[PDB]
Amino acid sequence: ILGENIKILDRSMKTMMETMKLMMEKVDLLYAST
Amino acid sequence: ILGENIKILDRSMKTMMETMKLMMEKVDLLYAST
Amino acid sequence: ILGENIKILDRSMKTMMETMKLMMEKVDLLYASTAVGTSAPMLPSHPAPP
Amino acid sequence: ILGENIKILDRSMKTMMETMKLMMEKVDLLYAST
Amino acid sequence: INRTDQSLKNPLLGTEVSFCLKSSSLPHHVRALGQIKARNLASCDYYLLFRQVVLPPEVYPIGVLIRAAEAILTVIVSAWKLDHMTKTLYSSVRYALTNPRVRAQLELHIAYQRIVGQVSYSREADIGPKRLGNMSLQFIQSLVIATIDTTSCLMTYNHFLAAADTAKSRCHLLIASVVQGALWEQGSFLDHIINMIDIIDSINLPHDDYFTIIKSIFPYSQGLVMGRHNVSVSSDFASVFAIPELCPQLDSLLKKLLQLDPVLLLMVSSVQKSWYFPEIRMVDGSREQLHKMRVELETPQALLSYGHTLLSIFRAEFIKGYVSKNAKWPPVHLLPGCDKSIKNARELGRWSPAFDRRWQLFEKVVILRIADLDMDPDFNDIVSDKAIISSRRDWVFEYNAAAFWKKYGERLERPPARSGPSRLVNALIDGRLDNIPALLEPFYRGAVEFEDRLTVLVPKEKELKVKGRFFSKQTLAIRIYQVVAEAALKNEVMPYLKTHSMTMSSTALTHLLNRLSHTITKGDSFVINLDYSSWCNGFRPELQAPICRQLDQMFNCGYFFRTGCTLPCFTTFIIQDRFNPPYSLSGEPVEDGVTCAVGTKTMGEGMRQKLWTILTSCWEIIALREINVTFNILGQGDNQTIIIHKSASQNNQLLAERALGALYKHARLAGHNLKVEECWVSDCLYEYGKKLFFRGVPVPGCLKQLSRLFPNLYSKLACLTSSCLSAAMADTSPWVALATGVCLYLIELYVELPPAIIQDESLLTTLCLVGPSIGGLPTPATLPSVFFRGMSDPLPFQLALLQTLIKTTGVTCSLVNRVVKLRIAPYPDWLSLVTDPTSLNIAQVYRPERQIRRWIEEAIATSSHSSRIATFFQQPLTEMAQLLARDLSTMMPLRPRDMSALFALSNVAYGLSIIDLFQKSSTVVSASQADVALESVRYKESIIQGLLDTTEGYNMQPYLEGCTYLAAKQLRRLTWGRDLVGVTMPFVAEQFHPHSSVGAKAELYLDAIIYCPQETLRSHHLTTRGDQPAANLVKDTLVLHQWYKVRKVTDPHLNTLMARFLLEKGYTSGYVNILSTWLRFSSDYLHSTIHFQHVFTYGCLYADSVIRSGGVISTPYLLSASCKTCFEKIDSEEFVLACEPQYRGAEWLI
Ligand SMILES: [Zn+2]
Repeated sequence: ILGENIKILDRSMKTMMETMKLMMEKVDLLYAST
Repeated sequence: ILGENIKILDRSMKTMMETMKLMMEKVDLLYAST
Repeated sequence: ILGENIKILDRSMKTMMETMKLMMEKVDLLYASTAVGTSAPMLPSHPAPP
Repeated sequence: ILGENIKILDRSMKTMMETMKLMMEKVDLLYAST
Repeated sequence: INRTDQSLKNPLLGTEVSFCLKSSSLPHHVRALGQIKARNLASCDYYLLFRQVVLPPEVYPIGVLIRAAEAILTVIVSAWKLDHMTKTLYSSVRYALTNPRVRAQLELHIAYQRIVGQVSYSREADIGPKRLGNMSLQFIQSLVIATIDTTSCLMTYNHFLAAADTAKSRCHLLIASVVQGALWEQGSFLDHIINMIDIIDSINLPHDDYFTIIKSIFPYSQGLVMGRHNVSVSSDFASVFAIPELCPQLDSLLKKLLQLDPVLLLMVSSVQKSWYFPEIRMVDGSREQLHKMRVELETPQALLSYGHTLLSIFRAEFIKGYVSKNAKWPPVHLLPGCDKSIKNARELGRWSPAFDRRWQLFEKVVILRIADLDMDPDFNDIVSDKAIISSRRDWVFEYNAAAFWKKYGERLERPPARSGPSRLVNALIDGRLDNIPALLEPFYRGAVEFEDRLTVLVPKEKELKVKGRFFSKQTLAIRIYQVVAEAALKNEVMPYLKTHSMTMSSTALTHLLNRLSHTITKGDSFVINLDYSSWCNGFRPELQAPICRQLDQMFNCGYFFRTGCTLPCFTTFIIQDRFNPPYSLSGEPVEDGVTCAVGTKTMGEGMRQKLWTILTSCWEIIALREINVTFNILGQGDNQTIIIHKSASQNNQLLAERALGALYKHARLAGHNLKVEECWVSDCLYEYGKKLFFRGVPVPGCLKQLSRLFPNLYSKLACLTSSCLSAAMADTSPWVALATGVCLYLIELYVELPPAIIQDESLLTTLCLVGPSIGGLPTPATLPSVFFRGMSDPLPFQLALLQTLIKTTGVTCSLVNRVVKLRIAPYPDWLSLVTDPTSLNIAQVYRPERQIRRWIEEAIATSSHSSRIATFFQQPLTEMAQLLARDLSTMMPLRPRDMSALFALSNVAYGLSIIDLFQKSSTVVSASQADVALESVRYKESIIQGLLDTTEGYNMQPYLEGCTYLAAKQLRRLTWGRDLVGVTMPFVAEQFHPHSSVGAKAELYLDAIIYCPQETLRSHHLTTRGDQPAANLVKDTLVLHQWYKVRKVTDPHLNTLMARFLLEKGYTSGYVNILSTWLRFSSDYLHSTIHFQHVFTYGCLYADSVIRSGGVISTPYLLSASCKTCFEKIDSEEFVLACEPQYRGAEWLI
C-alpha cells in the first residue's frame, strides 16, 4: 500500500513548487521596494 | 515500522506547510505598514 | 539498502529544519523589533501541540 | 520493482535544495543591508 | 484596620505625601494641614529630622535587665563548667548596658517599639499625639506628622517604621559591638562605632550624595583592605569611590579602622541597614528603569552573531557533560560540513580533549529531543506567596481612584471587585491551575493571550539606591510559564553543563572552596570578582534567541522557550506608584515613558534567572578559554567569582590583566558593558554566598547578623533566636552571639511585658532560662546547637541549666515550677513526637496556635472549587497522619528517632509538608480566619496573665537532682508512661569535667581525653589556620532496607510496611574547625558515633575559653568523666511493631 503513500507525498511536493514561486516574487519584490 | 518512520515524516512536513503560511500572513501585513 | 536511502531523506529533512528555524529567528526578531511601542498583535509562530 | 519511482523525487529534492540555498543568501543579505 | 506593618517591609514612597499636601480633598486633609508647622520638611528629608531626637537620660528603669543578664550568663557558664570566663562575659554585658551612649540608644529603641505597638493594628485611625523625647508624633490614617520644636515633616507610616528600624538596628549594633570587643584580643572598639555614628549623623550633604556615601561605605572599605593586603596582584578598587572627597572624616575613620585591624574594618563596614533608607525618586527612577529596558548598547546583528557563538559553546558543554555522565553522545544530527573529528567522536561515543578549545566546531551539531517538558509543576512551586495580577483587567486595581481623578480629571472605571485571585495559592485554590498544559498551550503555539501580556514593576524596599531597583510581579499565565521553564532548565539541562555543573554539587563546591582557601594565601590562586549591575536590565532577545531555539528543539516543545525569549516586545509594563497612575484610554494603560511602557526588550528582574546564568557562564568560559588559563567560574547571581590558578609561565599580575581584558571584551559583545567598579582582582579577599573571606579565614558577621501572621511575643522571640543561631553557625563566636542574644531577648521582654513582671529579677531570669523544650518562650540560652553542628537532645541541657540556677542563685525550686508550669497532655499525641522526636508530651501554651492544622486543612477542603485540591484532600490528611503515627507508636522498644525516619519516607509526610506550605502563605491563614487585631490583644493578655499566675505545674524536685540524662529519661517515662528509649543524648558538660594537667593528680589520670598542643596558643591562633589534621523517596527507602538487612533487621511486619511504602510509590520487586586543624585527635577510648564529635568540640572550646580569658596553655589538658550514670550501653534489639500496621497508603501524592 506504499504506492498510494508515494503519490500523496508527490502531490504535497508539488504543493511546494507552486507555493514558493507564488512567494518568490512576493519576497523578492521587497528588494525592489528597498 | 518500515513505513511508520516515513509516516511520521509526512506530518513533520505538514508542520512546515502552515509554519510558512503563518509567516506569510505576518510578512504580508508588514507591508501594509509601508 | 531499503533504509539507507531513507535515512538520507531524514537528514535532508533535518537540514531543512535548521533552514526553517533560522528563517523563523530572523523574521521573528524583525517583527518583534517593530512591535515595540505599538499595539501590533502577537502572531503565532508554531501551529499547535499534536 | 518500486525503487525506480523514488529516485525521481530525490533528484528533484536536490533541485529544490539548490533553490533553497539560492534564496538563503538572498534573504540573509537582506537582513544585514538594513 | 490601619497601619498593619510593625516593621519596614515596603519601599519609602513620597507620592502619597505630595498628593496629600496640595491635592486631595478628603476629610483627613483638613486635620493634617492643621497640624503642619511653617517649616515643613519634605518627606525626602525625614532622616534629617529623626537624627535630632533626644530622650531624657535614664528614663526607663532597665537596671533589672542588667542584673538579670548578668545572672543568666553566669548560670549558663557555670552549667557549661567554663568558670574562668564568666567574669569576662558578665563584665562585658554590664559595661555594654551601662555605657551612656549605649543606654541612650537602647532607650530610644524601646520608645520606638512601644510607640509602634500602641498604633499598629489599631481600628482607630486618628491616634492622638504621642511623645517621643523632644518629638511629638501624630498619626492620621497611613500618614504621620512629626514635629520637634517648630519644624514638621508630613510622613508616611513607612517612613516612621524606617526610623524605628534604624534605631533598633543601631541598638543591636552597639550592644553587639561592645560584647564583641570584650572578647577580642584588641580592646573595646565601641569608641570607633560611636565616632562613626556621630560622623555619619553629622552629614548634611543633599539626599543623593548622602545616600551615595552610605552605599559606598562597604565597597570602599573592601577596596581599602584590598589595596593594602594584596601581595601578587595590584588593586585600584578604592580609587573609584568618592568617599574621601565628600566626607573626609569618614575616610579618616575608615583608614584608622584599617590600621587597627582589617578584619575589624570589614566587620563594622558590613552594616548597611543601620542607616536610614532612602526615598525612591519615583519619577526619575521609573524613567531610568523604562529607558534601561529599551536601550540598545550593541547592534542587533552583532548580538545575534554572538548568540550563535554562545549556542555553539552551550552545545559543546552539554555534549561534554552528557558524555561524561552516560559515556555516549546524546541524539544529535550532524549538519553538512561537519568536521571529521566530530564524526569520529560521535561514532566512538567519547569526548576528545581537543574540543575544549574548538567550540566553534559544534556550530554544525544539532541536539535532538532528549526529554519532554514537564508541564506539571509540583506543589513546592505553585504554593507560594509571590503576588501576581490575575489579568489585564486588574491593572486598574493597583492605583488610587482619587489620585487618578485629580491627575487627569476623569474617573477610573474600576469594576466592583478584582476579577481573579491576588496570589499563586489563591489561584491554585480557585482551580485556575488544574489544566496547566492547556494554560501554557498559547506559549507552545507562540501567541500569548492578550489578557496575559501585562507586567507591573514594583520598587524594592530596604535598598540604598535613591533611583531604586524594581522587581516584577506578573500575570498568572506568565508566572506559571516561568515556573515550568525554570524547573525544566534546572532539572534536565543545567545538570549536564559540565563546567557549570560543578557549582551546585555541594561536595565539589565545598572541595573547591577548601582548595581556594588553602591556596589563596600561598599566592598561586587569585580571584576575579565580577558584579554585574545592568544584568537584570540586560539580555536582549537577539542574544538568547539561538539558545532558546536549541532548547526548544531539545525538549520537543515547539517554540516554548523562544516565546518567552521574544515576549517582552509585546508586553505592557506599568509602575506601581499608587498615586501616580497612568492614563486609561480604552480600559488599557497608555504609554508615557514614566508610568507606563508598552513593549520593551527585556522582561526585567527575576524572569529567566537560570537561562541568564547559563548564558553568563557560557560567555565567561569563552573569554577565559581563548587565553588558555585554568578557571573555575563560581557564582549564581549577578555577582560571580572567577578563580584563576597560577601558571608557571607568567606572574599573577599579567595573568590577571589578560583575564580582565578578555572578560571586558566578551561581556562587551553581550550588551553587558562592564565597568571598573564592578570588577576587582584580589589574592587576599573574596566573597561567596554573601559572606566575606579574608586570607581564607572567614570574616565573622557578628555585627551584621545580630543587627538584623499577626505579631506576637513568641514570633518575635523565635525570629530573634533563628537570627542568632544563623550568626552562630557563621564564623561568629558562640559566646558573642549568646551574650548579644540574651541582651536582645531581655530588651524584647522589656518592650512587651508590664512592669510587674519586669521588675522581678528572679522571675525574669527564670523566664529567660526556660526553653521551648520543656515548654516556654524560645530563648538563646537553651540552645545546644549554638556550640555544635550535629543533632543534639536539648532536654538534658535545659534540666542542667535549671539545676545550676537553683544551686547558684537565690531562685527557689517553687519559682521554677511557677514559671515552667508543666502540664502533661491528657492523652499521647504521637504525631507531634513523630515530627519532633526530642519533645515532651506537654501543652505548649505560649505557642501562637495549636491544632491549627485541621483548621487550614478543613478550610482548604471546602470553599475550593478546584480539582487538583479535591484529589489532593479526598480524606483528611491530618487524621491519616495521626493514624500512621499511632501505628508507628507500637514499637516495643519505642525509638522515636526511627519513628521519625520511617514516617519521613511516606506520602503522608509529603502531604503534611504541603499543608505547612499552605499555612505559611499568610493569605491562606487569613482566609482560614473565620479579627486578627483582637487575636493579638487576646494573645498578649493570655501570656501576660499566664505567668502572672502563681499556680504550680508539677513538682520538679525529683527531676533536678541527678544526671540530666537519667532525669530526662525519667521525665519522658512520666510524660508518656512507656519508658521511651533510643533518643536521650547526655550533656557533655556533666558527662566530663575539664581539668588542666598542671595540677593533675594520679587519680585523674585513670580515664580522660587528652589534648596535646604543639605550642602555646594565643588569641592570634584563633583566627589563623594551622597544620594539624519525586521518585527519590524510593531509593532512600531501599537504602534504608539495605541498612536494616546488613544489620540483620528482618521483621515480617516491618517488611510488609516497607513494601507497602514502596508499592504506593510504584516501585515493585565550622567556627572551631580552624583550631581543630591545630590540635590532634585521641582515639584511646574505652566506651565512647556522632556524640563523640560533640565531646571533641567541647574539649577545644575549653581551650578557646581559657585563651579568650587572658590565659595561656602550657601543658596538655585532660577531660575526665564526671557523671557515670550519663553513660549507657545501647543494643537496638529490633523494631517489633507489635500490632499489625493499619496505615495502608495514599497513592494520590506524587
Ligand atoms: Zn551526669
